[PDB]
Amino acid sequence: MFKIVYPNAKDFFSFINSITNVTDSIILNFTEDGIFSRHLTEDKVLMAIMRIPKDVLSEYSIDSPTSVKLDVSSVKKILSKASSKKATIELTETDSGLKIIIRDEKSGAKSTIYIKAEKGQVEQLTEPKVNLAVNFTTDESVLNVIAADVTLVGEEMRISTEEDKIKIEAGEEGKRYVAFLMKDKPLKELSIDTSASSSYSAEMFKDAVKGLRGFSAPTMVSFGENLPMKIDVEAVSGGHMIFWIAPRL
Amino acid sequence: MKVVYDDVRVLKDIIQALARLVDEAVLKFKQDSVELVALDRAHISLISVNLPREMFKEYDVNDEFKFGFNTQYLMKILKVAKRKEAIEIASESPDSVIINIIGSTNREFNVRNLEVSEQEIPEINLQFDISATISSDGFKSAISEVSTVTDNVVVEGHEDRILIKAEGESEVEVEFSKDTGGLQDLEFSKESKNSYSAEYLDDVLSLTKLSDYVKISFGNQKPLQLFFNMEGGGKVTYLLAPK
Amino acid sequence: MKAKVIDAVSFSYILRTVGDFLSEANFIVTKEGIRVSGIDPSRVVFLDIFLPSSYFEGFEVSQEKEIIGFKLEDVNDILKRVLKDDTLILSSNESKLTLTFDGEFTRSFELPLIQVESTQPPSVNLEFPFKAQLLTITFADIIDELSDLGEVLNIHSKENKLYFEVIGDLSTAKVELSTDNGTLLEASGADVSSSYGMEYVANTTKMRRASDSMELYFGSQIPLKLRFKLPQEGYGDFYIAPR
Repeated sequence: MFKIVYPNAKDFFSFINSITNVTDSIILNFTEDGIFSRHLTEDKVLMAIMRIPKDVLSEYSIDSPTSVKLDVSSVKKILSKASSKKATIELTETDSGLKIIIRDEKSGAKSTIYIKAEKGQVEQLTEPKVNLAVNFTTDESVLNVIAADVTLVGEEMRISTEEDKIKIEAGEEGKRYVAFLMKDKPLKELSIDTSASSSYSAEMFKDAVKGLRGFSAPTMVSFGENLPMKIDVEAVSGGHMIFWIAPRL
Repeated sequence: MKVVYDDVRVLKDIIQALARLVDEAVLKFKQDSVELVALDRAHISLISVNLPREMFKEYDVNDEFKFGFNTQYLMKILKVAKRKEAIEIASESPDSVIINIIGSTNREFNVRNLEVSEQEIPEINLQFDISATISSDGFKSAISEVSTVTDNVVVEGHEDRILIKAEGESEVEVEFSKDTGGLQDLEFSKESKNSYSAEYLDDVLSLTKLSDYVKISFGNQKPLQLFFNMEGGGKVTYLLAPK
Repeated sequence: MKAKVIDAVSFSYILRTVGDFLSEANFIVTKEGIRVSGIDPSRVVFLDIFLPSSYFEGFEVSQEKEIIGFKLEDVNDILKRVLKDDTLILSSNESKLTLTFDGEFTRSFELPLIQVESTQPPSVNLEFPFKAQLLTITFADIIDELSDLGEVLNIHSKENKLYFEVIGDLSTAKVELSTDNGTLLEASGADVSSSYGMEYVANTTKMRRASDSMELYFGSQIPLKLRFKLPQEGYGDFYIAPR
């Protein structure tokens, strides 16, 4: 019977774009609790997870928890050409795979996309079980500034706590970069349980922050001493886009 | 002879479609109209333009004047304007066209007139199995969407709906229906289905900025015709041959 | 030295301009301000930028004269990281120049100093037959519009009217600048004519972002001097050689 209706097509693909950043192949999981998809880089350091609880979907039907593996290259291409604002999105099961259908209000244009898909059994959603002392919440825009001037100076970002401040430095002895973030300059919220410092790939931070485009809502960052970084945003129309970034040395 | 049109952008939009279809063209300035007719490089598609004198702020044309031009070049000069700005075209002799683009600054172009070999295109009068009216934006979105996966755009015609679709390894179908409110007007006389070059349809997409709706007409073993009905009375018609 | 430029963005465009001409330069810091001067590799453009003490707030020197060498690419690379409403505190020591942005949050970039050839400066002191004062906006608009149409900019005057032209075998572009035209703030001098590399005059356009008013000088077979009036009697002078 399987049916998914999400209130906003653009927001839905902000998810899809983020997990299909390096490969166009994707495994979506339909379960009792809703929809979730996951991707890890081949070097294991950047994991991207999308999660959409069912209460957020307008229409949801599944016979049994199932997975779908599909190549989404094409679909991605054509929807970027769907000049659309508020359009809703449907994915209904097809005898052969999927059936994405979008409707534009101003034009009346029902574009239905037929893609082939191999059904399967559910992956298991799991969440690094780890305690992250430092939490700050800010803006995709702020993060994008940081990524871009971090990558200009080096290959690795080093984030640390000081006194009510988050410190971000990158680079080598010649050309260093150093940023200090704090409450209302520009952080929306800040909590530091215990002092902590860690180091991450700039390239990987660049990419996780790239998946935050199309997510305008507050963004939450968390980490700890030689622990991973968690970045997580809730889509306006509902559903969490989350990133996990492995630490170094 | 001298004309003044109050918004060069409008003219930009037509010439852009033209420039993608052809290297050189001629705007015929006539007594009660400015006309342009051009078969594309490869002689598959015909574009026809008619700009009634009622559209122009100033209009002084006594006798037919042929303004032959490098389409791509005329493109450049029309692009100079970014806000709404008037275009002034004049001529004193057969050899020279003087174009003025008026904004906060007045940009004059003294262009040497091109003599472009123009062939007699035989005249149409084709009956269409189907002609339907949908939104230009919609038609742009539609073609843009489909072209992304195919260079053969299938156009399908039915008693209640028109589909713009792809049928290759990807399947995409963009529907405009009566009940959807997408299909504004439907002149039906037979089921139709035919394919059309996507790149020719892409050349032409600038034309959608000319009107809120595009009248689209076609039929089995017949050419696709886009008709753009402009305010003021202007007319741009695009005639594409099939596969 | 330690200096604070509040309009960090506008500042940035001054340097982005300079980078088009020089690949390396020195800030020469004295009690009266920062000066940047150099000649392009082809020896057609000679630039001279002066940023007075007053241009910055909290201008502080450490010694009589301080020479700070830098690659333009690198300084511009970090300067590309400016945010709309943020200020620049730029300060130096023996080893490294550091740039600090201050807006939504504090950000600083460190850049090692490098040794730049300084000791042999070109001197330009010339009297010009024609001088005009003009809005820099109006200037850059037309140059951007023109830069596409040719490799040579032709300029001349008649009866205190100023003409920018682009001559081609197939067309010619023409712009009349004048007092009554409203485009010129002032204009006087002889009827002289000249031509200049279009590429070089174009790079100049950016100063739009750093200056509101501007001075134009030229004459038959002598340099075009472009003076960009900056905040607080600052100037960005560009001397571009004739053809």
